[PDB]
Amino acid sequence: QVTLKESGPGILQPSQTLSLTCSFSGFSLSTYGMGVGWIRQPSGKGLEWLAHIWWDDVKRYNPALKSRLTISKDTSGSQVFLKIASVDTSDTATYYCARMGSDYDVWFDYWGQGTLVTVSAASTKGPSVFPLAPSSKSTSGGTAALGCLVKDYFPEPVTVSWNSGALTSGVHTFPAVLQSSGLYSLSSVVTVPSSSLGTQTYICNVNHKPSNTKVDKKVEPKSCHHHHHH
Amino acid sequence: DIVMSQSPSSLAVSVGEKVTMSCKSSQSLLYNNNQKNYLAWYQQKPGQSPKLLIYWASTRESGVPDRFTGSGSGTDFTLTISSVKAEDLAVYYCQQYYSYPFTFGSGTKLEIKRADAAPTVSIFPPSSEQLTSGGASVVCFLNNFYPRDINVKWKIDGSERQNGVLNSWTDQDSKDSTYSMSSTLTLTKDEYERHNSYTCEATHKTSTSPIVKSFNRNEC
Ligand code: NA
Repeated sequence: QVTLKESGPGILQPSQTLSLTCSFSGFSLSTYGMGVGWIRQPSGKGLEWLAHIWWDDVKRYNPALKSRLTISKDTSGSQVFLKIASVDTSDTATYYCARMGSDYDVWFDYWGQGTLVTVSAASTKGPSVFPLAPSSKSTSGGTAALGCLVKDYFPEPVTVSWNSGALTSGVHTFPAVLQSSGLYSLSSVVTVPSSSLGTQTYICNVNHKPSNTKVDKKVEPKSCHHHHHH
Repeated sequence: DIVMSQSPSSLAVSVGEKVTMSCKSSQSLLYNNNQKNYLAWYQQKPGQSPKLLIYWASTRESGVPDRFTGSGSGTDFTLTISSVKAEDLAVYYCQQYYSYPFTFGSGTKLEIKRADAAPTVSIFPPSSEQLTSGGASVVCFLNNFYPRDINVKWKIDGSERQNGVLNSWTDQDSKDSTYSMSSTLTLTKDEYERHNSYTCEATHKTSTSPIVKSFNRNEC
């Protein structure tokens, strides 16, 4: 009945201005009783209300940032914008937009998926994608594991799907780990019937938007030959 | 500002248990004139945005299961789950909207307990493509185990290796309450090529004998 979707720059440098946009459907800020707010959440932390705006153009801001924030709505009624001036590392967070669940009260009934913003002077780097090939060594009972290693990228996030979204059961995409190099890495592993390895193609679709890196990597089985072994 | 204090910080329960969690505000959220409490509760599942559960302290949002009940008045509020389901693992947040600035509690993390389950173990040598690029990562994948705390041991030529290992766990499964994890040993290509046997072993509180996978470099 309602959708909201945040978009942002993915990464920006300290001192720059962050510009975020919320695009929504199923309601309009042209209509009585509608308002949208922004709430952020640093990784592993809690929620902080930032700002909100109503159909009548009244705006409210968190005093902890008020000087640096500007919220506005589009004339179409279908988007809201947030600017944060002079960003520093404390502004790295997931940013959510959400509709208020009342015409006058500030709880939030529908939320977007969030957009991650990393404040960093470090360079953008796209990942290498390496196959994790199934073999006897990834097979237990009648199930085989196979995957992709998504290595050495910055900033987060990457997305991984399998067979363009055709394969979803048994998929485990691990959270990224930031390595000492300043680069992230993760693997995505799926478990499938071992009997399927010969007839079913498996492709991991990796997207790293900050570097415009899109890779579709076919993961081919690699059985091992055991020398001098019955 | 109004400070919202949530307790306990975390709890773990089996499917079916009742749970209660508390939210206490530093001032009353009860508006004298209309006798309403200006309090909402949200549920945030792993990897998702928060979802509204309750507003006005006790009014349930459409589509929220009636096993969730909010109660309380003034400063002391409670969210009760009458009988928890496996899908309820989440961080639960309260929020006051009585006065500007609007503030949230620090959350209660709800996790699910289940019977011990041993992992299945899979191992992946470095890909030829990674080797061509100049690196060597050996990946060990532990699937569908419980509890979360599992010990992974790496051996190179029969000797325990701890340096250079990175571990990552998935969030708890919303259906079977298990975990999975990856353990990745990263070496230089030359270092990788200096050794033959690679072993990943998982030890848990299910068994005393480890679940193992091992390969020999070249022996393929
Ligand atoms: Na019960």
